[PDB]
Amino acid sequence: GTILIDLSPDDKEFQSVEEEMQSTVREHRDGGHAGGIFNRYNILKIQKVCNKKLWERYTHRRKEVSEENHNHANERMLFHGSPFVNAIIHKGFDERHAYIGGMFGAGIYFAENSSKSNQYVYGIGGGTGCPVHKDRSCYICHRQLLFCRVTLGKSFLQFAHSPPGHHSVTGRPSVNGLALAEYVIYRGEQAYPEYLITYQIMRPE
Ligand SMILES: Cc1cccc2c(=O)[nH]c(CCC(=O)Nc3ccc(C(=O)Nc4cccc5cccnc45)cc3)nc12
Ligand SMILES: [Zn+2]
Repeated sequence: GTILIDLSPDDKEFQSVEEEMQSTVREHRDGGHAGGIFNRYNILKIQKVCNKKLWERYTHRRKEVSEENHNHANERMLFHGSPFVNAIIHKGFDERHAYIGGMFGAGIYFAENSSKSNQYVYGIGGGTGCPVHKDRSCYICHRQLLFCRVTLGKSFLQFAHSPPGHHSVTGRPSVNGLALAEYVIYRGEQAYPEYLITYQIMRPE
């Protein structure tokens, strides 16, 4: 029951998402083995997701978390990359498909940095890469990330479910020497995929 709203490149909504996409790119210390080598993206499409039923599922849970956290939902816009993006925009987020082998338990992981979620679009650690060329650093095939609303509530700083009294877990693991933040929820209701971003990484040369 979802419909997608095509945003024009000359739109403030489009540009803020585009900006947050480009500005949050980091220089991963794994030589781009996971997500590929790039500085910026070639942003092809940014579609806003509309689903009243899933939005009501979210705002309902958001209110519940606010009450449990001194009326502070701790709402944040975060990126999510996975091969199941197109399933999520219709069925919503679902903890029953959570990353079981995750560092912070079976949950739904997000990131501050767009480039960090990019490492998970084709699978954990990039998987085998794109379906056609089997290249984790493919500059041809289009990729898709979600730019979601995320109710963190009272987040627990660590280093399955949420620890007691909390609603999410915030980490900052140092992969290959660089520390970047992570965010995990253990209930799909605490996230709404607001924007679907179709893009591709640019060959830096
Ligand atoms: C470890 C880490 C750090 C920072 C960012 C990420 C990230 O963006 N993605 C990932 C991948 C892990 C992850 O969140 N996986 C994942 C979590 C949730 C879902 C999900 O909600 N899937 C689904 C939701 C609804 C229906 C589905 C039907 C079939 C299959 N999946 C469905 C699918 C995949 N990991 C990150
Ligand atoms: Zn490819």
